[PDB]
Amino acid sequence: NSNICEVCNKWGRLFCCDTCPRSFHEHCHIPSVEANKNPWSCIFCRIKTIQERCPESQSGHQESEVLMRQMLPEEQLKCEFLLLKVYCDSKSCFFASEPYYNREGSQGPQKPMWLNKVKTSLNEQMYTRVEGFVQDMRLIFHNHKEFYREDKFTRLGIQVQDIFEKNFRNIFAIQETS
Ligand SMILES: [Zn+2]
Ligand SMILES: [Zn+2]
Ligand SMILES: [Zn+2]
Repeated sequence: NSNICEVCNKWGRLFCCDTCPRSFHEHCHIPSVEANKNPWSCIFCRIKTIQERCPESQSGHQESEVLMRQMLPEEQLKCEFLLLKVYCDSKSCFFASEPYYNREGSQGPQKPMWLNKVKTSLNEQMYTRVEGFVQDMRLIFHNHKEFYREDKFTRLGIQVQDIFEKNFRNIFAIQETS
């Protein structure tokens, strides 16, 4: 197995995947690495199995159909993995914890949002449809763009949103378009 966490790229107390060479800190993995379970398979492995059991699940889909899906176990897992893929980018640090807003010439957002809040919401099964999760994720970046206005720091929101959107299109097999 790898000797660094797949998500944060640091060493430490790592839990190893039994079906692939990835390793994880306990709370870097989503869901948090399960207490017992031998063997243990990570989220990358679990997502690969879904695809392997239903190869047609990779044919193209319309975003509007994906969003209205109820959060059954497989969709819950896919949103967990999408969230994890965002945390895998080091620029996610900017969006992880609860923000505050005190900048001359700007007003904070009406509905603040952050990664750890989305993480908690998934853990607590607060989303009934994929749309709930996607809306909160996109609101993280939209709030950031609006608040930072013409400061060049706005680009961090563009960057991490692009990681989110690419992975959303991959994980949920959205139909490719120009
Ligand atoms: Zn980690
Ligand atoms: Zn694995
Ligand atoms: Zn099938």
